[PDB]
Amino acid sequence: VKRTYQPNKRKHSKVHGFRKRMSTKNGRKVLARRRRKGRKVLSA
Amino acid sequence: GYRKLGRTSDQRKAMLRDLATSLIISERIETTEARAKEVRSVVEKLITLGKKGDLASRRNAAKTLRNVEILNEDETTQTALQKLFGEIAERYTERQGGYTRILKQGPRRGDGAESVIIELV
Amino acid sequence: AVPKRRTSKTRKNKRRTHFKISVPGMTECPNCGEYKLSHRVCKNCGSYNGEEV
Amino acid sequence: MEAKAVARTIRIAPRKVRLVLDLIRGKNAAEAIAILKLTNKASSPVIEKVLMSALANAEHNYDMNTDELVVKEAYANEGPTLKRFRPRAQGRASAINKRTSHITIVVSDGK
RNA sequence: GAUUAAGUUAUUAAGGGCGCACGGUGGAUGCCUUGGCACUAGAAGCCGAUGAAGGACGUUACUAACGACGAUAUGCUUUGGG
RNA sequence: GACCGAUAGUGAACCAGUACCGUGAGGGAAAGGUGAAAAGCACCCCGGAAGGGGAGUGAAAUAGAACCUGAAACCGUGUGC
RNA sequence: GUGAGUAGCGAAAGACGGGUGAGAAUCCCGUCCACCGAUUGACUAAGGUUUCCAGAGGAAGGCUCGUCCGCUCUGGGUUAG
RNA sequence: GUACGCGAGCUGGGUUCAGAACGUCGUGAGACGUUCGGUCCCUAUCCGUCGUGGGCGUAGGAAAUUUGAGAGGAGCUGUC
RNA sequence: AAGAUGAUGAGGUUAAUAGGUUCGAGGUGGAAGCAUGGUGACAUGUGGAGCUGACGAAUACUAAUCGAUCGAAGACUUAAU
Repeated sequence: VKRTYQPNKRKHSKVHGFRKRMSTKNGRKVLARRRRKGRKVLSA
Repeated sequence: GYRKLGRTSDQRKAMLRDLATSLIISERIETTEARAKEVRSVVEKLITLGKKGDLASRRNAAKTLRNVEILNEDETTQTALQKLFGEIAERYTERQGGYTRILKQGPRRGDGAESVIIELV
Repeated sequence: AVPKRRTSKTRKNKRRTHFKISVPGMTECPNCGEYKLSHRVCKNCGSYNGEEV
Repeated sequence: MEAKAVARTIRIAPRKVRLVLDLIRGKNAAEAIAILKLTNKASSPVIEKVLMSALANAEHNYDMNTDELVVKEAYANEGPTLKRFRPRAQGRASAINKRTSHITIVVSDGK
């Protein structure tokens, strides 16, 4: 059996990272709700 | 089939050969009850080969003993086959049977095993 | 298969009437002057006294 | 006149202790030291080490002799648990209750 | 207290039941407030290319975290209160 | 303030959007109280140490950091019928 | 709490002599014995982020025990034309 | 007759699941006679049953040997 | 000789209950070493040989040691003696 999380340092940043949030417009609404709710970590 | 021990009929043959050749050396060992109600039935059939002193019996005893080596004869080697036919088989040359005894120590800690001490009489 | 009822405190304490340990069966080691378990050697100084061990 | 020595929160269970404390109750103190040194259970040296504190706090600081002492009461109460888990099959988990106990030995001298 | 029969009623407690006494675990209730919520009156309603809101890394004699601070860093200069 | 008083009132009185769960957007609890003053148990004794019992501080430690009061369930030891 | 001191303890060869210790079938050293050997052996990517190493620890974690440790305290460890 | 006795004793061939094909009916999605394939779960608390031990009672305490109140078992039959 | 454990039964120094030991019965079917034959494989003779777990006898050489706990004193009433 082969599970559903095969970790990678590059695809984790090229997809969920900071500069892929600020790329589009709806990423800047995601980052507008995680520094509003008061999270410690904005972007994984 | 004298008495099984929880070993798989192949280990019990090569377990008694690890208690016999370490009892002619140390002259006493500390072990469980049922591991030493059977090794009195082996090492007393093996000093009997010591009282003969043949050529057949120096070979026919070697198939139930290991080949270990002893150092302190004041720095002279003595294989465990040669410790018998020797200082063991000459101490008992006028005692017909009954070479061992079993002294019950106590239950050991954390296993509940009735420990005994076997020693050559 | 599961229990059908909750077994009570009367039925529980009855079932462990026979759940206990027995006395060791001691002696008096007559040379040192202690207690030892019979047919065994002494853990202190002590002879077997039929064997002097 | 009577003494005691309470040991509390010992790592052992509370039902496996009171089989051994059941065995020595109402007996002479000279024997009961040497019954706990012949039984092969797990709570015998623990109970023994606290019986030899009710036999040293009855000779020191009350100044009574340790040849006449008798165990009046000896009882094991219950102390707080330590809930740890055990990962069990098909994504479940069962709770394992490691219990602790309080042990109290009280000696006497018939007065 | 037996000599024989006939006939009666007990004591036992391995353990259990009810009452009382004395202990442990457990954190309900009682009594408090550092924190909240709901609203009146006066202010007030913008900061950012002279680099913002939010941040990572750093700073003490010895610093793990929050506090306040930025290689002039657990603070510096000056005008007033005390 | 004819509003709440630690399962209440904010999710949050404890260094909270934090442990922790999710690849991701996102979900999210648990926590409070020694005494008026730390005067927080010097020294002896059993112990390998824990934990105890005396002596001491205190109005009280049967308030010793499992720290105010301490209910029931549930586990104990004793005794009259 | 009852179920209950019941079901389990996660493939598999250990035996003894010596030390150590308050404590040893389990820790360390020795001899004999068995098991893999197109691998249970030897180097590097992916991923994890101090685990590696020496000195002290035994409350918790380890399906038992423990003097032991991939767990706790102190002090160290990664060198390029 | 006993849940057409008995699946916390066994079987799952069958009947009644998702796939597929024929005949036929339906303009259509699909449907009622045959066909090939198709996961059968549980650590026994109480009554019941089969075994086998402690406690106390039978007016003193013990070693053996027995009467049988009652209750079980057995009961078939060919050929020369 | 009985058996899941407890029970039943054979024994505890006045001792044959197990182990060893010396004798057998059953089982296998010619041990090793040397001597002879042959180029060697192997064959013959010393020898119904040697090895032999559970069944039958024999002898205290080894272990059943020293010891401990429970266990009677015989109720009353009425007709017989």
